[PDB]
Amino acid sequence: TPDREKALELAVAQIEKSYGKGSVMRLGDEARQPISVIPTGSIALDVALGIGGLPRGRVIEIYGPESSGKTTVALHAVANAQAAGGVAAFIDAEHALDPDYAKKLGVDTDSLLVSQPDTGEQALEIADMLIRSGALDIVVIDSVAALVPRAELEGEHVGLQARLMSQALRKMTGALNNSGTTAIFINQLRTGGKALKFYASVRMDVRRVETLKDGTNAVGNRTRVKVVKNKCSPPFKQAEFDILYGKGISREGSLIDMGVDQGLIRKSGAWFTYEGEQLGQGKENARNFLVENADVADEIEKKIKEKLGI
Ligand code: NA
Ligand code: NA
Repeated sequence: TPDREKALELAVAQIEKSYGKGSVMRLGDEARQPISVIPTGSIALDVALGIGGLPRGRVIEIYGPESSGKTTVALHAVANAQAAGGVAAFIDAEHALDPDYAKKLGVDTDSLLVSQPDTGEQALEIADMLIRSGALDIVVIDSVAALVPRAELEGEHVGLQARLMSQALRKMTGALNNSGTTAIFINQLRTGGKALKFYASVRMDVRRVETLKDGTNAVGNRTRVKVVKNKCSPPFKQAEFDILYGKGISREGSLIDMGVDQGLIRKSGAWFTYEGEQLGQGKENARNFLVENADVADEIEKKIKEKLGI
């Protein structure tokens, strides 16, 4: 009945109006495209997110096991934020960051603000002070599990780390929306992530699928991300891409994947082709061709982005 379709639209609008856009969506809907987003380093993930990258002014959670690639994803977001003229901060309670690797994948490490805080509440308060400044495009918190309460650190009952996260996130969400700063919480499956799950606008589950071989020597991992929560665009999408040892997320490899997925790149044998021109025989050659030829990589990227959302 058309009388039903009127009441459904109405119901959706009341919901949308009462609790915000993205409060309900059809999974087949097209995404409303924001003015600016933070790209992820893989076009595949950017498409999975619907809006071409991470949202501004929101809480993001990126989680996965040890050696999943979750930190690499956050660092690519940092690099892109910086490359577009943004300021980045990294709140580090893990003490694991490798800046040489970060630099190689595109982070301006010299300009990166880093804090290594004494306690969980100090970490979040420093994040909060930085956010309220209005000067940051992105702040990354590594990691949730390491945000240990002052009382526990001073040797004084348990369950209060979750409460620490809840209160802080309540305060922080306001500051982020007002500032336009994106906050990424890295979380490791082994946490005060009960509250983060509801405050987050985007949640990404990151895993290693398989190791990429160079003859008999390892040169990276195929990486899978599922967007398990997404308030900006239909959730539950997933992407794969490559993380190459020493280099990070292969942008060019991902352009190829989505190129062929979208029919923009055709396949005649092991040869990948683009507009009757040949890219390479086998993935690595095609990948390599795109790094040597930045111009065709941008062209392919441009064409994937226009063919859908953005
Ligand atoms: Na890309
Ligand atoms: Na690292």
